[PDB]
Amino acid sequence: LKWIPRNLPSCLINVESSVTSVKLHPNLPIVFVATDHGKLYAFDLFNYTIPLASLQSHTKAITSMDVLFTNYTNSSKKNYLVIVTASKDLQIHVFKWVSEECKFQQIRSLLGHEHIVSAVKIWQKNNDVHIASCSRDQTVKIWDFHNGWSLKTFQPHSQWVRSIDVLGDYIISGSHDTTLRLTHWPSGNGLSVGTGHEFPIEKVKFIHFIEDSPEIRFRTPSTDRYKNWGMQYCVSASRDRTIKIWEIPLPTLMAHRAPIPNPTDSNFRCVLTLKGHLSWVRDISIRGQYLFSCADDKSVRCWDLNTGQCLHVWEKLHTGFVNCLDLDVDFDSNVTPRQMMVTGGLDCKSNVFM
Repeated sequence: LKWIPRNLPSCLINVESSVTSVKLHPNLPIVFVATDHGKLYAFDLFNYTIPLASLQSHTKAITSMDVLFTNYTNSSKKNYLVIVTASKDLQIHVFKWVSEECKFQQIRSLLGHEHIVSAVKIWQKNNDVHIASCSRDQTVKIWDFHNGWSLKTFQPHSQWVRSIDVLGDYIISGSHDTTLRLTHWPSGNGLSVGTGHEFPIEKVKFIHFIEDSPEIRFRTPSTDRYKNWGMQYCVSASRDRTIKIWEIPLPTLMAHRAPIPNPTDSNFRCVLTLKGHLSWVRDISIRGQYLFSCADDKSVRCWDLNTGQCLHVWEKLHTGFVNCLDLDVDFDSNVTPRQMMVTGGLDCKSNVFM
């Protein structure tokens, strides 16, 4: 099942003001947009122009949205029923999604960060038992979903934490100190600090059903079959204008417990650096065969990490900066219906690409 990532936009959805995050629903043909309004809107992406629902209750600006992504089929079916959001009012609001495609109620407001919350995520591995968030604080926080309690607070970076992406046991953070960290969620220890970005990191995504990506670069250079299948990976997007690929078992950061422990506390292990287009990279996604990305260069770009080439550019996508994109996850019977990407800009629009 190969795919099409292109055309001229076959839906353009008017939005109030600046789009901050765009996010697909797991099960239903509906997609959700967050903005500086401070509001969440809902659209059917199959049909247009569709004014399905609006959500109000944040004070200042909504900067991230999650609860849609899931780590399993059964978790999917139960998970798409909540929505979590992030804001510049220092709130993490928890919403209730209804079968009629809207949110009829806010369930919780969670308080505990002292500045701008700029990302939020549900822990899909735990069946929506916990929420992660990050902030201008310099802080990452973990919250009980069903009590609203703050349960773990990581203290890591010396500057603004911009993003948090979770993979069950592990936590990927990204920040203004030019650094990506991977922290172990149960202990609070950091396995990795990925150092070598030149400017602020805005973004992270983990790699999925495509650990066939080693074909391009083999790590360690020797005796691969011992530990090559155990490699976990992520991507960072930055104000560098560059996108990096990291495998994480070998850019583990040392704290120096002896001295230098092999290439640990050396240069980063970073697999590929994709050098492309013309402004700050706001987003980054794994398709499988390809990587997708968006940036302040008014553009959404398709990257072939086979040969490092950028195989297509959709630069007229927005007339201002592009803040976020989302791809639709392939699944049996839904193959062709999951043919979309959604994208949101500073030109106050959410756009559907087939």
